[PDB]
Amino acid sequence: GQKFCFQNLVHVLQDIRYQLSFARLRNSDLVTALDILSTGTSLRLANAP
Amino acid sequence: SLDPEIIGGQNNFNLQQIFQKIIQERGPFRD
Amino acid sequence: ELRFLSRSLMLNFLELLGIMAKAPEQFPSKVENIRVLLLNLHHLINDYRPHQSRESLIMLLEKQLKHEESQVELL
Amino acid sequence: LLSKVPDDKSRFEIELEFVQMLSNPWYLNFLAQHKYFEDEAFLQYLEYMEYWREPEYVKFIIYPTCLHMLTLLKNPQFRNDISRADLSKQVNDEIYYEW
Amino acid sequence: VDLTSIQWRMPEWVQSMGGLRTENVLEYFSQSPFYSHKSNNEMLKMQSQFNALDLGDLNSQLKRLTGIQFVIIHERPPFLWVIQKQNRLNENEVKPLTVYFVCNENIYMAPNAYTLLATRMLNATYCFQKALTKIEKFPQYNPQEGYTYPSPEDFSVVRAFMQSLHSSKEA
Amino acid sequence: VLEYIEQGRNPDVYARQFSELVQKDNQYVNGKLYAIEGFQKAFAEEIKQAYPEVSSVVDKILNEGKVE
Repeated sequence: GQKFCFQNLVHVLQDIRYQLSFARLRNSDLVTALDILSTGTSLRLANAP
Repeated sequence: SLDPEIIGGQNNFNLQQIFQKIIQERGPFRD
Repeated sequence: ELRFLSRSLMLNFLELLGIMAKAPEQFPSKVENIRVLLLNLHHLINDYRPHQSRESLIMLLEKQLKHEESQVELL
Repeated sequence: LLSKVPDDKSRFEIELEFVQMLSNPWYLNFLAQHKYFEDEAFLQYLEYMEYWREPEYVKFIIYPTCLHMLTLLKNPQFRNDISRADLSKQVNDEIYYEW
Repeated sequence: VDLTSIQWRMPEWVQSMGGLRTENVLEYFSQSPFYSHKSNNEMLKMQSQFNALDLGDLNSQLKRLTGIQFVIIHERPPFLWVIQKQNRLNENEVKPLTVYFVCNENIYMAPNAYTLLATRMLNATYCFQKALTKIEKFPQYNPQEGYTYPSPEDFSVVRAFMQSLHSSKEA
Repeated sequence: VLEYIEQGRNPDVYARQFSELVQKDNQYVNGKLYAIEGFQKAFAEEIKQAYPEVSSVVDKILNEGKVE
């Protein structure tokens, strides 16, 4: 039971780290958004042969 | 509010395609 | 308020180590402390962003204007 | 000529998801292998997918690629080459690199 | 749900337990749609709750029991195992209802020869019918001109060009 | 045990495995608790030199874990 305690704690810590990535928000990619205003992904075309 | 802003992908950076297009739009070149 | 929450988180973790080495089955309480501290940290950083997105848009619009005036003068 | 059996709300949820599918290159490859590009009805439905480029509608779409993918698919020689596995891998790798 | 065309495995399960074992091959099988929960091996698993067992016990109790059973037909430790859905009504005599395939942490149907060869023939047929149907509409028959699908001076014009070209190439 | 007797195995082997295991798990757990012990002490000293203003707090943290 004591071991189970250790492990269980690790799993809870991982889980809350997961929720952590779920809670942050990142600055918008306006570039891609403006390209999609004009309905293409200008990036993926120019770049690609 | 919402005001229209004008931006035209100025961040992002051929005649063979032109030729092919004109080839389909007026057929032969010679004419 | 941020710095405060962070140093606080530090301390709560120290607590956690303790309650591990003294009485492991008690951890659920403390990891809850931890969890709410992290989630608050983030919610608040999130409150910071919208201005940052706006000013990034500003800098972008400024770039377009610069290209515009420069292109006009070159022409 | 079976009677159509569609739903209003459901088919815009669905057409959104379908556009998304179009973003995936492997789905295009399978699609070509299954010779769905042989059918003219499909191509008219593609133009119906053009409604998803509109701002209020595109505001919903998640993966931008599809849009590009769609303009890519308007060339039929491209359709027969997404039947090809090699080109398929070329496309996937091209996104992966942009990503 | 057609069970034969499909290819299944759960690498998450394998990693959870660890390595690929005899007994873990039968458990892995238990997770697969191939296994049936009404199985006799499942009834045994229900009867013993968190205790050790033995494998000779496993076969000997499989025969003792009457009904649908999943056993190991051939076993190769490194990569592949062989399972079959044999049904014994009585001990010492079994009618194999299905065979099942295990390979590189993967379970497969391993189907009946008739369905394989039949489907192959069906593919070939389909190719034939499609090619012939495309060709049959195309050719033209005129009775004096023959079968058609939709001068030497000009040939000499070409000869003149190709010779001009050969000349320029040699140069 | 019943299983062991069933297969002809010696039940004294079971008793051996369990007493042995008691000792083994004993040491195992105990040392895990020690490992976190040292980890905490290190963390508290490092905090102390890094953040001296809260040294009182951390000492109060170690004192609250123990018995009266």
